Amino acid sequence: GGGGYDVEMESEEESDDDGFVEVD
Amino acid sequence: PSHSGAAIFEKVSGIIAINEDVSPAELTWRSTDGDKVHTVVLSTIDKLQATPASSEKMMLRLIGKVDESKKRKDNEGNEVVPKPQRHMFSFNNRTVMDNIKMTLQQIISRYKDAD
Repeated sequence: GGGGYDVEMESEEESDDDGFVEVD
Repeated sequence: PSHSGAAIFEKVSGIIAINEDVSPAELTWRSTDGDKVHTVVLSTIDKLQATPASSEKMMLRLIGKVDESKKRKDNEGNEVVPKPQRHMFSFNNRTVMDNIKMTLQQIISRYKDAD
């Protein structure tokens, strides 16, 4: 992740960091 | 099996027990040896997570509601908005974790009805 570059994955990295899905 | 299953919490192997006898339904991670224990309050939990079929793993993660009551700040007392802390329990079987997950989720959806 990280930010400050093109097509960065900031915030996306931590959200996809789980690797899970919620059942709701 | 459903309200209970052996999980790994922060690399230590232990057991998980979701019990609704208790104050707002609680999960209790109790190490297989009986040394350490970590209880989760499903009501303080905003979301529960669990590995999808798309995931190569089998794991749960109970997301606790972030503390909006007093916004945090950085070293200079600026202001930060914390990401909600979460309780992750690693399983070794996707059925088990599906059973544990479905158990909690039912409680969570239960408490979101009363949120």
